[PDB]
Amino acid sequence: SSLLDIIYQLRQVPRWDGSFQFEKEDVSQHSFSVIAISHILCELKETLEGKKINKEKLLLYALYHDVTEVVSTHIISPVKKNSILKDPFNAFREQIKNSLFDNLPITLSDTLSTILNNNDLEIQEIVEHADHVDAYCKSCIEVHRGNKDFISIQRSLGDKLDNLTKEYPYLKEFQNLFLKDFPLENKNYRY
Amino acid sequence: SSLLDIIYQLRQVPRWDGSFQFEKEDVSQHSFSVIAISHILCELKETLEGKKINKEKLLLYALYHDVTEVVSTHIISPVKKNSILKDPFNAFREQIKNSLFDNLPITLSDTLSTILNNNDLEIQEIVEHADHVDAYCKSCIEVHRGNKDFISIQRSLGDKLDNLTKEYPYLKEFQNLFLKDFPLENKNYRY
Ligand SMILES: Nc1ncnc2c1ncn2[C@@H]1O[C@H](COP(=O)(O)OP(=O)(O)OP(=O)(O)O)[C@H]1CO
Ligand SMILES: Nc1ncnc2c1ncn2[C@@H]1O[C@H](COP(=O)(O)OP(=O)(O)OP(=O)(O)O)[C@H]1CO
Ligand SMILES: [Mg+2]
Ligand SMILES: [Mg+2]
Ligand SMILES: [Mg+2]
Ligand SMILES: [Mg+2]
Repeated sequence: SSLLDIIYQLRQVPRWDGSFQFEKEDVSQHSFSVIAISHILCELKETLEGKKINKEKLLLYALYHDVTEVVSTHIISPVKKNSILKDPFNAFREQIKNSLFDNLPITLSDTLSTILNNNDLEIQEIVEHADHVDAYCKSCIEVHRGNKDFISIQRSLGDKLDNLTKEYPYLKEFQNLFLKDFPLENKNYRY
Repeated sequence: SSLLDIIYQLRQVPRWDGSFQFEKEDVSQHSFSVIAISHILCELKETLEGKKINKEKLLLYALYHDVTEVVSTHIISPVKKNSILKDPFNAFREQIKNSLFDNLPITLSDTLSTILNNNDLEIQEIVEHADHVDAYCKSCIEVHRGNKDFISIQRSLGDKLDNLTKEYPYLKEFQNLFLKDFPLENKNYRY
């Protein structure tokens, strides 16, 4: 199986092509953050909307949500969501899923097929939101480092996030708990 | 809460201090790999030992398993496991857990307390094994890059892993599926 190789190969997939970064980010760092944010959003959504989400399925979907970028590389959103490339890329992404599981055990084959051909719409929603939050957090850190080139990126991501908070209350709560003072200038927890 | 800041601050905690690396590794990259390896080991253990593990608790424990290193930094194993520092570091690690959850919601407070003061011995075993596997994988990649300084590291980690495979059959199966050809020189899955 290529599965373990792929997990480490995600470190070789850079994000934010075409933008200057004080700290270069790869897909593995991004996916770690998306898993943790997905967990936090899920806890808030459960308490606010009176439900229980299957956290196993959620975390595993977050874990592998960008795994197809080992083949496609990471295409930034202004290119991926262009009306010319929008549907073609989604078709490309779908061909990648149908080609990765090889020489695996059946429980591994099935679990990975379940994850990669997921049809749980709410888990897909939570991870999509966690993905936007993480992008916003990255832009916050770069601006904090002094990167003027991310100011406009922070503004459009922030504008989109503000719109989402009006329609998804668990996102507004996340914003209130974490995103109004981020990153922390004084990391008092170290001492 | 410092929780979201801490998740991104783990990128500033380097591993393998005192060894030359062709690719510098941080705790967030390492934890992403440990989560995925924990999942794979858990699937194999379930099939081989006839059980079902709580994957929510497992994945969340893997996710935060080194979170206290935002305070302690990453102390390499030959120093941490020295008979002088062994018990003191464990006591230090325990003081760190009792100081991190602040201004959180109760469901977040409790979930994080559950995770950080875990007493599920088998989940702790799986993640400890995934942690050794990941260290072995890193040494394999460095040696593959041509790093002669990791040859001796690869050998002691490999020797320890071989011993573990004699006592934990799910580890031997993982070794047979993934660790006998790692990393892949020819990444055919990209094409
Ligand atoms: N303003 C921007 N300028 C340049 N690149 C951007 C910008 N915003 C995002 N990116 C890059 O695209 C990556 C992901 O961003 P995001 O998640 O917000 O966009 P999508 O959800 O539409 O794309 P996705 O489905 O692939 O996640 C991000 C870093 O490379
Ligand atoms: N031979 C080595 N030489 C130098 N550093 C090493 C070596 N082996 C491991 N390290 C570094 O220690 C980190 C973790 O290694 P490992 O997980 O195998 O050791 P422990 O399980 O005993 O330590 P832990 O409880 O903190 O995980 C690793 C990279 O920094
Ligand atoms: Mg996105
Ligand atoms: Mg993503
Ligand atoms: Mg270890
Ligand atoms: Mg670890």
